[PDB]
Amino acid sequence: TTGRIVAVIGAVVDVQFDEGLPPILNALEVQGRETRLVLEVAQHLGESTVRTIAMDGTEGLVRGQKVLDSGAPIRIPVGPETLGRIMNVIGEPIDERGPIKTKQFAAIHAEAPEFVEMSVEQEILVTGIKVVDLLAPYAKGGKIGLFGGAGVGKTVLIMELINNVAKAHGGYSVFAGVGERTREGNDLYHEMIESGVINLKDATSKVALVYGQMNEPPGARARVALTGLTVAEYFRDQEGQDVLLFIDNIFRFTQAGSEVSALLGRIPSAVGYQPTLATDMGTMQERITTTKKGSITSVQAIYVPADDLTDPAPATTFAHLDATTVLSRAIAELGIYPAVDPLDSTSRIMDPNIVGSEHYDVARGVQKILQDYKSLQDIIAILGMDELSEEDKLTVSRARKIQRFLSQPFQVAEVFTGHLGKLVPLKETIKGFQQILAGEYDHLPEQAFYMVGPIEEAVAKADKLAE
Amino acid sequence: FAKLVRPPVQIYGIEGRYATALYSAASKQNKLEQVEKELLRVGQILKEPKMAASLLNPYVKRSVKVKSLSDMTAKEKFSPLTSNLINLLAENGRLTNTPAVISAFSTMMSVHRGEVPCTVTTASALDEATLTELKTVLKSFLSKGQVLKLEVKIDPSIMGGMIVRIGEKYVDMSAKTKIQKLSRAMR
Amino acid sequence: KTGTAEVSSILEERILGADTSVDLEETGRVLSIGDGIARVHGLRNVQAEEMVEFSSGLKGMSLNLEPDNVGVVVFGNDKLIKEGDIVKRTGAIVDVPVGEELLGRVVDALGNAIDGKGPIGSKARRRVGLKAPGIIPRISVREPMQTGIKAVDSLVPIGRGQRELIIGDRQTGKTSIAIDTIINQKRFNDGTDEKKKLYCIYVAIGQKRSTVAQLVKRLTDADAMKYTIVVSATASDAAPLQYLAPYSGCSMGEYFRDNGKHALIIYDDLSKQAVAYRQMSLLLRRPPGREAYPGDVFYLHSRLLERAAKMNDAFGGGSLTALPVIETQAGDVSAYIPTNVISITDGQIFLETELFYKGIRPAINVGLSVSRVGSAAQTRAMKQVAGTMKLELAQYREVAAFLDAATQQLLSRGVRLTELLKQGQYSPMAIEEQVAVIYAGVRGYLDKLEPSKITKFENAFLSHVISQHQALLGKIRTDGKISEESDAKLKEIVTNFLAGFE
Amino acid sequence: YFRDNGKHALIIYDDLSKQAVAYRQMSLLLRRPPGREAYPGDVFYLHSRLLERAAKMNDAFGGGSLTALPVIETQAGDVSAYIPTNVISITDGQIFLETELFYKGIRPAINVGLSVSRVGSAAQTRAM
Ligand SMILES: Nc1ncnc2c1ncn2[C@@H]1O[C@H](COP(=O)(O)OP(=O)(O)OP(=O)(O)O)[C@@H](O)[C@H]1O
Ligand SMILES: Nc1ncnc2c1ncn2[C@@H]1O[C@H](COP(=O)(O)OP(=O)(O)O)[C@@H](O)[C@H]1O
Ligand SMILES: [Mg+2]
Repeated sequence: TTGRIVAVIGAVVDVQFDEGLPPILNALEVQGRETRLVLEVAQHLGESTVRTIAMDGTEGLVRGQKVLDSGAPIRIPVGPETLGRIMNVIGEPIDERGPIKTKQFAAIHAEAPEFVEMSVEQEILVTGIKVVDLLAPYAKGGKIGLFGGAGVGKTVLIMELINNVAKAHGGYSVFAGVGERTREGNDLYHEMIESGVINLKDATSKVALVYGQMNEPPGARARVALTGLTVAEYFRDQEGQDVLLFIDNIFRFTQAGSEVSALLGRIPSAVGYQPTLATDMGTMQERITTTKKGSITSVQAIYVPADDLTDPAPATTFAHLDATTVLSRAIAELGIYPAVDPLDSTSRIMDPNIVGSEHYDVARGVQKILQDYKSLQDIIAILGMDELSEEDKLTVSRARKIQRFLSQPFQVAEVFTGHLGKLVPLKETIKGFQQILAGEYDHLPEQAFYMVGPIEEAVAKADKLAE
Repeated sequence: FAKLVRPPVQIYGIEGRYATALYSAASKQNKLEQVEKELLRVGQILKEPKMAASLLNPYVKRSVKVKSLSDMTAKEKFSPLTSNLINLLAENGRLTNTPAVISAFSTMMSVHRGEVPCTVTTASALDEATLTELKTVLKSFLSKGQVLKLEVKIDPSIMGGMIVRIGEKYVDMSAKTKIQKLSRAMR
Repeated sequence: KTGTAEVSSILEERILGADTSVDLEETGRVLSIGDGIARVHGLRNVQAEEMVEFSSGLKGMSLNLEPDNVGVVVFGNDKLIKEGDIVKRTGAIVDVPVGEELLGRVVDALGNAIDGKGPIGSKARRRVGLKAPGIIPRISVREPMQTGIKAVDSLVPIGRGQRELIIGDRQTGKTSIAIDTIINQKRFNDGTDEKKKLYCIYVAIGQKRSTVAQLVKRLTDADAMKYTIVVSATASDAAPLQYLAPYSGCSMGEYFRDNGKHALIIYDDLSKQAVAYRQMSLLLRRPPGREAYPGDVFYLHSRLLERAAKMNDAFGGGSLTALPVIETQAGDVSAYIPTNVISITDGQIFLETELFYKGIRPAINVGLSVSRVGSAAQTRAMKQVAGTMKLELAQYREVAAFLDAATQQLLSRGVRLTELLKQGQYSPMAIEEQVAVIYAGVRGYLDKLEPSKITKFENAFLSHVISQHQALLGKIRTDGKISEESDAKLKEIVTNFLAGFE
Repeated sequence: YFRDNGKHALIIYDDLSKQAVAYRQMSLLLRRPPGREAYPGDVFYLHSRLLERAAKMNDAFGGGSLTALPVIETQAGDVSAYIPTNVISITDGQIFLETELFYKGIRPAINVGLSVSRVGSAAQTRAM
């Protein structure tokens, strides 16, 4: 069916079909362009006319051009051949490597898993990172949230999570770049090519990048997280495996939604956000869950505008987060990498009903000792080490040892430190910390633990540097 | 809803919607020409002082106006389409702009039979042999079948030459614009 | 100006008289679906708030009966609706199935089971847009609704028919209190006396569907599902469903209230209903107000929380408690909605977040938590104990701002009591064990225990009395009050147990 | 033109918070729906599709370049207003200027605490 354009108001087109309208969310191809312009219906205005939001620049459109209705919502290729590729919102590769030859196609607008599908057991995703898997465990099919700014090792942590999940759980990953600066998009592409998660030679890549640039019209920055979700839903459903999904950033998702809502004329809500803020976030955060076929974990970067944790966007996101990972700069000066802060990083599953009593007691002990050391830090700074008894200096020594032991050498970060990547399993982390707390290693120099994997390697390092 | 046949030209607003509805309904049943005849008739029938006075007062109950229109449309013996349209306009309260409707419909029928508007604004008075050559040359712009409806206009306000409009296509060879163009170029 | 039924596709039908063929008194055609509302043309015989059914199997209700075209809110995703679709009446104000054929089922906001266990084979359909009981049917709140939580039962007692309010910042222990209250009714629901059995309803509004699934699994893990309904309009569900969910639940509960039985409905949570309603309004162009909430976001809750009444013997003696949950923002209990709901309910339960960080779980903040009506409805044993526990904590809270041995004594008492008031999770204790432990605490016997050790004492104590002294607890429960001889016993048992605890 | 002709350019918009105002007028008069602070919904697309032309082409497309130094005026250090945050989330840095520093005598009044550059160590000579 072929309709005709009848209005082009900014980035909102209005098409006048006659024979039969397309149901909302169908993708229409605008005939007569050279770059593929794709509109997406958003309303029916009566009189066989539909108000479509355009997914690309709408300069040069002529009242009367022919718009051909595809039939189903925006469709993308979702095979395993979408791995190591970059593709914009509509599924067209932008890596200048050719077509994404796949036999499957998936619509980006698919409803969330039904209630029967949902899995009722809250598991724990073993990331292989000591601090993360100990104090702020990541949950399968849980929406983690990664705070912290730039310069603190966020891209490195993303690449490490990708690599560790690809090795341990044998599950691929995705990266939906909502509103992703073009410069940083290129830098991330080349960082992955370096670290080796993407591989241009053999088709053994572990990431399926997806970029909705920061300059693409607002209607095509809201529907990029959905593209990532579909590429990952293929791996969960059609291959039954765990998956990651990084949405950098998840404030620009709400920003794009707000701009689209304003364009469609809808009254703005509380703080200028769209009236459908909560449901727009829900119908996208509700496909990130653990069904019985597989699971889609998700590590979503969060920007908190003006440090307002009440602001409707970071207040609507936090209603879904199942974790947190507050990368901090103050912990990067010490060199403890990853910079993950241990006292801010929350997690909803850090409860002895889920992780287990041993895990919970160990993690709570680590938190308490670190809090006590942070407090004694003030007394030492003000008055001096003399002011403390040994009942406190022992906790100080243990706390310094723990702060050291939380640092880990990532595999992708070999270029920086040279050390080898250590994928310490969960049990080894638990034993190491349970023992460092039991005083069993109060004599080894702190630098025994700095940048090691298990505790046994810390013992070996102490022996080496002690001779 | 039921498929409807679009007009050749699009008119917009209230009159646009009503004229489009009437034209599509008339194309079915093929009553276009007699529909236009009846539209012209209602044109005058809605200009008699009593009718044009009772169809402006808003204190005449709506049903009263509808019934008076029905009675008048029995005497004039209109087609079912035109009587239904007059009724429709009556009870929607939009009869105050009936002249807008029919006028639009005329523009909808003119293009249907293919009589493209034209116009020739002249520097001053014009001969009629010159008008003959003008028509015979403008017919060179139409498509195969169209007809020319040229409305000449005298204009001494321009300096020389002429301004020719054909549908939209607008060709300006008046000496006035040449003078301002030259002054612009050499300034 | 212009019209909305003044479209070509309609004026054509009307001009050539074709409308005689298509029914308009009992069937309409969607003029335009957009912004989650459908302008529908026809349906001349549609009653306001009727429940019309689209041609895609969807269902909506007619809000605006504008003179030329109805306006219909679609209970679902309008993705499925297209201009031109045919909408059919149903001749029934929007209503929902009710009965005891729903117990143990999960149903979406409209009564359609979503646990894949077959249709809800019910017979009665009750409206959702009903009125609340008038002035006369009600009487005071007399029976107690045993929460199973030490703090709630001791210091913030809840009656039956009393609208409580679990209000507090997110991730604080609201859903946990609701689940404890829903699991603690298992003991009462395994007898014969209909005067005790309490049937629970849990409405999950704008709440992650994984969370509701885990909640249902956790309930069935404790056979606390044989007597619970779970209405579920989660985050994904279109706003109109999140809007109806509380009314569907409240109607499924009124069915019990009107038939001499006692129910207990937990809205989790009304703030997300209010957000969904604000969306529904702002998409209908209605004017915004304070925080953009419509003017009537108070006649949205009141007409819902006023049905949680306590009928009197004349009408059946039924009941319907209600424990609406509210998620204040950072710390503001003066915002629009927290205040709009604090003035509709008969109580409050403030779950402070600082307390929750400091390990005092449940985080129930006392002093800011009241139950204006629950005092008249409280087992006299728990009254004999609370009458002094509240006093001791009140004295403690004054001396908590800073000593002679008087204030040291008061601090010791307060710390011991608060350390008692902690509790696990999904481990509700019958009222007899509550009176035992709270008595052994208030009467000073725990003054000679290191604060941290109370957290253990309690545990052990329970076991020692759950086995050895069944008879004493039986007497306390049956008599409802600590008889002087029962006091003498409790005293000697606590002394003997304390002797050799260490 | 320079950038894609293998040359190096540098473009300084001054201000951009007046292009945004001009566009707001153009829109409000065309009757397009307004938004926060009355700016339309495009006042991000507006700037973004501008400040994203500042590139550094590779050596196959010429090796050209185009820096960009959009100047923004903030009403009394209100960096949280609409346009300042719209244009702070598009660019790779910010050189914050303050008037407490301008009158203490620290001229140019740059405020190294808030000023950052997200290329950082790179974009300097080994000496510097
Ligand atoms: N009495 C308790 N003892 C120990 N832990 C508790 C207690 N109550 C709640 N928690 C813990 O607090 C965390 C959050 O609790 P809860 O599920 O009540 O959140 P909430 O208050 O309902 O807010 P949300 O709506 O975000 O869930 C859970 O991990 C739970 O285990
Ligand atoms: N495991 C690590 N070991 C040593 N250095 C690290 C580690 N992780 C991050 N870093 C340092 O942090 C910086 C992070 O930069 P990059 O990941 O490119 O962007 P961002 O600073 O936003 O994370 C790197 O330059 C690196 O020197
Ligand atoms: Mg909750």
